[PDB]
Amino acid sequence: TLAARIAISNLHKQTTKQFSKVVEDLYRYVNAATGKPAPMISDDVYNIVMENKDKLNSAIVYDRDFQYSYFGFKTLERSYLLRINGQVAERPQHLIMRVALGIHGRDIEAALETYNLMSLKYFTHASPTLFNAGTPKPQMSSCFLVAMKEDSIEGIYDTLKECALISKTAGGIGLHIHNIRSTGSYIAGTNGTSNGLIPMIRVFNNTARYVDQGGNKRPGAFALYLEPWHADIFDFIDIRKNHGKEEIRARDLFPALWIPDLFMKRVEENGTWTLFSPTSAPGLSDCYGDEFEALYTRYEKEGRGKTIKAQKLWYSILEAQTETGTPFVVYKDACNRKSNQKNLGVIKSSNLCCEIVEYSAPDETAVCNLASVALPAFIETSEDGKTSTYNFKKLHEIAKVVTRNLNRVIDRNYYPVEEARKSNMRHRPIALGVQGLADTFMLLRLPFDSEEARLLNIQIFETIYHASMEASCELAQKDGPYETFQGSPASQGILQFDMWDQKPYGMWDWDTLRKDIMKHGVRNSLTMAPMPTASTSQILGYNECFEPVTSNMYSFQVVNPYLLRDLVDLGIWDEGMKQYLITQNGSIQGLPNVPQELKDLYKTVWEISQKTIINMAADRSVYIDQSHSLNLFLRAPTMGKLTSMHFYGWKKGLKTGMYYLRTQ
Amino acid sequence: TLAARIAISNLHKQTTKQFSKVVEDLYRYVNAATGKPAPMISDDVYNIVMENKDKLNSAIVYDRDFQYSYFGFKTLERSYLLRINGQVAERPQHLIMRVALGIHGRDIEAALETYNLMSLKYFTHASPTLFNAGTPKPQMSSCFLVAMKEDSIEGIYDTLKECALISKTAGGIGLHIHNIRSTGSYIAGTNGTSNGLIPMIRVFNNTARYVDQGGNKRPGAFALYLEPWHADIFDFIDIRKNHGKEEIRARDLFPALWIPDLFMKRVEENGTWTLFSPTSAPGLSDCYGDEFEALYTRYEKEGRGKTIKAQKLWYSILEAQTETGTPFVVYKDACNRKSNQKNLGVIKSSNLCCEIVEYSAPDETAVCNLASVALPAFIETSEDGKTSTYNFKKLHEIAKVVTRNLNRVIDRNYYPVEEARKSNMRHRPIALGVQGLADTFMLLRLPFDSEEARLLNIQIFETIYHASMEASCELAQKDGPYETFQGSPASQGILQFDMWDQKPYGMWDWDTLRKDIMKHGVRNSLTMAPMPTASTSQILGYNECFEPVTSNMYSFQVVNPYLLRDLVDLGIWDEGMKQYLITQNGSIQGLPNVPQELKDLYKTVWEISQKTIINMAADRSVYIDQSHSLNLFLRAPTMGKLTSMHFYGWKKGLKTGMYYLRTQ
Ligand SMILES: Nc1nc2c(ncn2[C@H]2C[C@H](O)[C@@H](COP(=O)(O)OP(=O)(O)OP(=O)(O)O)O2)c(=O)[nH]1
Ligand SMILES: Nc1nc2c(ncn2[C@H]2C[C@H](O)[C@@H](COP(=O)(O)OP(=O)(O)OP(=O)(O)O)O2)c(=O)[nH]1
Ligand SMILES: Nc1ncnc2c1ncn2[C@@H]1O[C@H](COP(=O)(O)OP(=O)(O)O)[C@@H](O)[C@H]1O
Ligand SMILES: Nc1ncnc2c1ncn2[C@@H]1O[C@H](COP(=O)(O)OP(=O)(O)O)[C@@H](O)[C@H]1O
Ligand SMILES: [Mg+2]
Ligand SMILES: [Mg+2]
Repeated sequence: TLAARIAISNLHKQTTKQFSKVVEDLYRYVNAATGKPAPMISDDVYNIVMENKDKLNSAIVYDRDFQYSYFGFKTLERSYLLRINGQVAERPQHLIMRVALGIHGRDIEAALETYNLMSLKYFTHASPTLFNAGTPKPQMSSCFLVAMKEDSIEGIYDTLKECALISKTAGGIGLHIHNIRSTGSYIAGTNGTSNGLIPMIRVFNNTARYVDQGGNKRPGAFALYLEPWHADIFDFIDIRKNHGKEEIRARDLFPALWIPDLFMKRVEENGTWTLFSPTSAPGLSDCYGDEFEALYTRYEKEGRGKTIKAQKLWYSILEAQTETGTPFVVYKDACNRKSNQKNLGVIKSSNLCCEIVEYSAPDETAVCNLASVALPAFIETSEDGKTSTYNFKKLHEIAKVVTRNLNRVIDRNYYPVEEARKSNMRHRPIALGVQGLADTFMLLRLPFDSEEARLLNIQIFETIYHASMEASCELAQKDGPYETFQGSPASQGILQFDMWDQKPYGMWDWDTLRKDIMKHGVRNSLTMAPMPTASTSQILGYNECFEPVTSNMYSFQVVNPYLLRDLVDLGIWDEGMKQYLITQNGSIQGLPNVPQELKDLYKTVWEISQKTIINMAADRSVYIDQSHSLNLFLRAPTMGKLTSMHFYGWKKGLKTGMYYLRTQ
Repeated sequence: TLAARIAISNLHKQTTKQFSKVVEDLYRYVNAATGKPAPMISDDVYNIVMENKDKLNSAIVYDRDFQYSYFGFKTLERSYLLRINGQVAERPQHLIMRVALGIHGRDIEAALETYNLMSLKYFTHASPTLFNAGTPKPQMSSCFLVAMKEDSIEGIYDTLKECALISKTAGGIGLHIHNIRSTGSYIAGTNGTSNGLIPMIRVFNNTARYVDQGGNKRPGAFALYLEPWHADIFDFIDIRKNHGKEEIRARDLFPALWIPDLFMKRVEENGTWTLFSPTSAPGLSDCYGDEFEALYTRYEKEGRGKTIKAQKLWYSILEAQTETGTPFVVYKDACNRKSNQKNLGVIKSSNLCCEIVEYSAPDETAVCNLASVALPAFIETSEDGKTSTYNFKKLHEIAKVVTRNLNRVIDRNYYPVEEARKSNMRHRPIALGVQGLADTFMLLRLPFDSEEARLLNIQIFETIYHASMEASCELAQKDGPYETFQGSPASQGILQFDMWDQKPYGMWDWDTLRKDIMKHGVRNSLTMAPMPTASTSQILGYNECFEPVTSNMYSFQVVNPYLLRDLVDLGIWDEGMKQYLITQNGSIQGLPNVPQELKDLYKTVWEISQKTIINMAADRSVYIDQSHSLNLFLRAPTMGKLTSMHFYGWKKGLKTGMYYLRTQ
């Protein structure tokens, strides 16, 4: 609370003020232990700063360093602000201006615009952008989707190298492994027999541990995608389990299910399910929908697999989720049917956090560059005091700024492997997200589950998607559409909500936009992918992404500042209320002297129906090009409860049915 | 004992007799589980057999299947004889003839010669030759020496792939890792910090576990070589330790020390030793001898490393050996100074079993193809009964046959990776070994430590080396010398014993041989590398390689048949003697009623001075081109005992100071 106007002030005392001078320092840096020149700013950005020192220097408002809260600034200090010899060299304002120049380069007016908006907290860029923008090999991308190159030792080891090379320069991996022959399958070259996915997973697991994002930075982070017909699927879903059989676990990796609809139909019908090695039943992962169902059903009748009860796999899935939070669940058919990248081929995975849905092949590794809008920044006390409104015009404007930022990032990015460069330059996807939906609903006096909250949510996502496609259409008018625009749904006038067979809310003129996209193209294949903001929401001091709060009281004790405000205002905030928060996980339901309106506004995620979560997720999904990282939260978790959650999500047409399952 | 004329007879009953028909069966084989045609004989050998059926068929003596003892035949049955559907398809005679044709091809007379000699047990070929000769991709090599390609994620992962590809098709790896920067070392590309050798070792460890020699055959087997100046050396030598700190161990790998003389001098002088990351002190592994000492000493004075007490490392080395049997010890300077491959560059490792000393680089992976001579087969009861002599003329003849076999193997071999093919075709090294030295000494009534045993040992190795270079000189007269002959010691008339500055024993005419080699060349850079024969001595029913017996009684109970013979002959073999063998680890020292001559002849390895072992090892070493796998055996192991063993070996000029240390 006070710690901000203390710990920040101490940083000011221990850091140089003048931006161009912190830049000189970073640039002229020499690694003392080896005597090697180790510039922390690229030649390009250094020269830009030198040729514009007065302007950039004078544009910076250091007062804005106090926009950051205690843990927010401590997050920046620990991992974001550049360091010289373990001592922090940058102030937050300097980080921001460095990022702004790293994205925009010689376009100083665009950089100044981005500096102001970010320092004023209208939006931020994902962690690797904050870390690396304007440094010598700026790897600003967060996401890589990697295709297992071939069912062969050569292809497995080439993929492993690729993952190592990507993991070296920060970034999470989603890796699909559907094509790897399962246990017991014949090996012709040596007349041997395969031990299947696990011993292969363990190699990748060790690589994730080894290659810690650049040398003592962060352990490698890989999600693995598998379709539930793969014969190794029972051991795959348990890769994170805590209990014995150590040689069969891979605890540093995350399992994710790439679920076809057929699996869900067989589960609800109480039918059979057939497990195949991909060698016995080829092509299953390279088709989807009815075409998949026809092929699967044929392979099944031809006796090419091993049949079991579907609900046997289901119960095992549900068990692993209860225990480990994993595996994730992403619906293959929804992803494929409702993707603007469908003209590229069949999409075979999502990513580490289940928000990216992009096409990947042995020669093309999908990449994404992310940023999130701070939704609370667009609340304005109305033209009379007392009432608060939402500035949708400003949000539209900011999302357009951010779209343009993320395009610049594509072009200014350093790619770890050639497969990433090829993919990104061809299709140019981007990922806009949000943070502080919860804060926004609170500030505006809208309970998460209210009809008003439901409407705001819809109109916020409509405007972000509309803004991003409008900006992307603008860029295509200047620079041409992305290489692979023609043949795409968008080229035919088919936008995300159309693929859900829905009319848009209509806060914006979609027909003019469609006419414009059909005529001129768009510069980006995809624009929307709301992400966890697990670090960046911490920096800006908002609740992560689009989830309700998990607790009105975290840990240093910190109480929901909107709730705190209310309590003192009602003359009820005392010691007796603080006690009923430290033990009560931070809940205010049932509490003696508390207005009903506060109980409705400050429900914990554990007190909101997951049916409401799914509904609002399905609502916003119609304006998400890609997917979003939907955690599900269950207090008293049972199979029938879990089951209804998955099936409700599935029948809503969600792409990401579940990220983590959070429990207790 | 009787089990042979039982279990073999049952095999006869369950297998087809006619060779060409077992061949047809193997060739026409279809993998039932996939319906894939899976021929177990190459087109080439199949056609050779078909065009020569009467001759090959009729050459085979199936009575010779009874040359194999109980565990000997069980070893063949379990892992060597080809199988159709888990049922054994080959008889031992068929395996032999297949091998003979796999090596010799269209030269039927050479194949028949090899069939007779092998079936009569004059020699055998290493396991992968027995497994793969005459199959479709015959990978007949046992040894690969792999260079870590570069101190970079790219080079580390390329090396890992290479090891995977080699491990796929059977064969042990020696991998040198001297060039990998140690813990804490700077990483420029990401401004990070290295975690050193261990987390990298763990990746290779997992690969060894994964890639089990062709799919459920044998776990991968890698030795890692490191020079003791590397800064990670304390954790490296403990990679096999049993106790806690699991993330720091690599239990499926074998550590080996590549020791420069300087280390040994500093240890005995009670001096200092400096640990370097190879980045701070480049080139140490790419020189040896005085040149190394000059460079090392300069880097040391320039303050480029971390100094400790040498005997601190020494005591740690000695500790790990006591506990784990490892690390192995191979002297870099001896290897390099006394190698015919010295014109190639500096040799940076030995191999899995410490017998191969061959040059390797990022583009050249050294390979070796091995065979062993059964030394007991050359004992002849002299021209009067009663006295036994040794047929050195026959040994010379057989070693010439074997030399020619191993050359053919070079040319007929399937290479797993291109680096192996390049190396082997350029330099063509080969490795002859021996088995049943112990049996030979017993049969002839020579105790292992006697002056007579000492002399036989010398003259046996002189004749094998002489024979092999004579045969290799012959091949160079037909086919030209190996590509890299010129510049080599041998090209200058310098043979192994010369590099020890010694005169040969002189049982053979070395001057005529030298004149011939200098004039015509030799076809092979190296010819001698006596190996463990850990499996193949089991097949032939002899004691492994050149070691004394470990026990006059193994496990089924089996007593030293030469000792048993003696006891019954002296009318002392009874129950009271069998009891003093089941408990006494199989020793006959001190025993009440046993002649002194038997006590001297049937000493266990645990009862022979390791000074005698080292002496006889140093004696034969003068006729070994490469090195040999010298296990050391210590009953009551202490630091001062271990220390004298290492230093005695070192001062003798041994290359392989120690393979395993065997203890208790
Ligand atoms: N555990 C284990 N798996 C192996 C081994 N060798 C190959 N595999 C696995 C990796 C792949 O999933 C699959 C096929 O491997 P490769 O394509 O490298 O085998 P190859 O071409 O010799 O035979 P193929 O025609 O593919 O059946 O088998 C091995 O030695 N051990
Ligand atoms: N633990 C860990 N080690 C790494 C990582 N990245 C590289 N290394 C190790 C592997 C090599 O021994 C050494 C150098 O690696 P690279 O050559 O791939 O690094 P780079 O070229 O970016 O920097 P450099 O010029 O070599 O210092 O550092 C990492 O992310 N984590
Ligand atoms: N530990 C991690 N290591 C590497 N990448 C990560 C990690 N956590 C998340 N990511 C990447 O960042 C993306 C968005 O995650 P998010 O939690 O919004 O990150 P941040 O807020 O730190 O930018 C994910 O899709 C994932 O690819
Ligand atoms: N478990 C193993 N896996 C792979 N290769 C091995 C293994 N054991 C030994 N080798 C290889 O065989 C060579 C000689 O070993 P040896 O014990 O004589 O084998 P064999 O008698 O089975 O032919 C060694 O130098 C090594 O490279
Ligand atoms: Mg293959
Ligand atoms: Mg490098």
